[PDB]
Amino acid sequence: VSLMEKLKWKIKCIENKFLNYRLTTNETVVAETEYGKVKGVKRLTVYDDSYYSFEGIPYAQPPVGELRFKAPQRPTPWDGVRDCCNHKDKSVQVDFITGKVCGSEDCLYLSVYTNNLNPETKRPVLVYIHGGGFIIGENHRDMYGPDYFIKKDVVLINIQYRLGALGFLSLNSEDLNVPGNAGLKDQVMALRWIKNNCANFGGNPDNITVFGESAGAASTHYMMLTEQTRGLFHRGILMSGNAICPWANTQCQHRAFTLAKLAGYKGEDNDKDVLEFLMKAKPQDLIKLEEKVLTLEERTNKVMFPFGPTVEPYQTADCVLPKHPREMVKTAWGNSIPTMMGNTSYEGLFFTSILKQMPLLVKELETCVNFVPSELADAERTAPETLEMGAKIKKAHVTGETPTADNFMDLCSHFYFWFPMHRLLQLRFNHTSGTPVYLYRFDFDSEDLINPYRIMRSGRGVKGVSHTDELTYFFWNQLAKRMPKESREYKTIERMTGIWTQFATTGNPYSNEIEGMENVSWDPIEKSDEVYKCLNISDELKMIDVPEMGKIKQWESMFEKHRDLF
Repeated sequence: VSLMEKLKWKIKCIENKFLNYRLTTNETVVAETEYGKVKGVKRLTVYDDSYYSFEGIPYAQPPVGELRFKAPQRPTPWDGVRDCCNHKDKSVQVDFITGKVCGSEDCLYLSVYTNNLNPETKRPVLVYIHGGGFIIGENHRDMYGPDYFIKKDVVLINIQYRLGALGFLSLNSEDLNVPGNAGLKDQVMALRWIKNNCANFGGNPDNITVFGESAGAASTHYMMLTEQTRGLFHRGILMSGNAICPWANTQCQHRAFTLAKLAGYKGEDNDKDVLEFLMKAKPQDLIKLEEKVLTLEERTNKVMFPFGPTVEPYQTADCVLPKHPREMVKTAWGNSIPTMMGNTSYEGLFFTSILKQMPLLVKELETCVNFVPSELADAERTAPETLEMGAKIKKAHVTGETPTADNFMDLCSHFYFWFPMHRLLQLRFNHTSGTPVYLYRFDFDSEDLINPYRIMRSGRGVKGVSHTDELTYFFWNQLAKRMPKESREYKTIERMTGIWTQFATTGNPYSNEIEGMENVSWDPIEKSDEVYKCLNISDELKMIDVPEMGKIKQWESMFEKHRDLF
């Protein structure tokens, strides 16, 4: 990221600090938790509303020293008042602006926001799981401010969980008790805390909605798949992701050795000696070196991250992914709660930045074999069958004689998001009570109000609605400003926070108390449906046929001779 964006961010960070000081009040409040009393503070928003804020509530033991890479443990209870008037640090990670490592191994906290501590009826509990490809992210308010949501009568919670190798290292040796998915196991324990404590903040433990975007979406879906959380929450929203996206799991049992080797390990490839080295290494060194772990082979086959969710090699007490996610959908308790899923109108437009450093990537569309789903493609990607599936992909996205950048980002929309959504829906239908699932397509484009990911994807002065563009209309961030109440931006904030809160309350996303939903008839998808219907959210809210359907079906034809792999 450029020096000018660096300094610009530095100045906004300085601005956000003083703003946060100003928007703070002296009104402190004490709530009960099952671990002891916590002191929160009331704060202001730029829209002249206020809210109670409890930050840095621990839901797990600090996972340092001998607990590193291990499943989380329940925290130690205290008797007195824990000061929750300040945020704790983020999980250790590389800063996407600066390039330097930040955060701390002590990161397992959550935040609890609400406009009213003593509501007359118990309220909807909304739980946000942040994305960041399982390697970056945080529940800090400079990135995920509750300011828009607190206008509604909800309780909003933002959790943290261990990222990267600290979050997702995996070892085969059953004696070492590092099966993997520690970061997901962090998510489970936070949920059990939210289950048993949200009533103290006026939340209804019998009406909890979990939702997330990107890796946050795959996390939400994983939380709906595992037995570990059965009956813990009642609604799910999957925003641009799910657990069968190609980036959302990986078999990383061999990659620990690679990481130890990068970090100074001298010796052989056996799991014990590797683990001991990794247990003593500096967290910043491990995190800094994750970038270099993936081979060229793996990047070529679109492996995006070294460490992430995985099928655990042996079953433990806290086990979360005991089989491949596609197998877990067939037995998921989550299949039987109300669900909302959706994508933006130009997801892949995110990858513009990556394309600029790697022009050659566009020539991949010449045969498209590198985008054939891994389970169908052969090793070298050279088998005649593979070139044939590749061709079905190329016919779907390449518009002219020669491939363009827009063909490429268009392909990515489908490779990383639409096609996996298609596969989940169909697979889910075969194994479900028949609870509704509702689709949205977020199609609203504005540059007047942005979020930090625009800095990352180099999204300055770029039209179209990229992945993460919708976060701007759900949370406050330190790049935001107050918008006039008549602006298209402000109205979309109202609509978005409105629908989500409507869905969270009733398990049904429609309300005629939302401006623009007058002629809207939003039906759930039926297995009988050849074509998916979705609410398209632009300046106007309109039900349409999913425009990506024709391409979606083309991808499906790759499985013609392999329908059991679908």
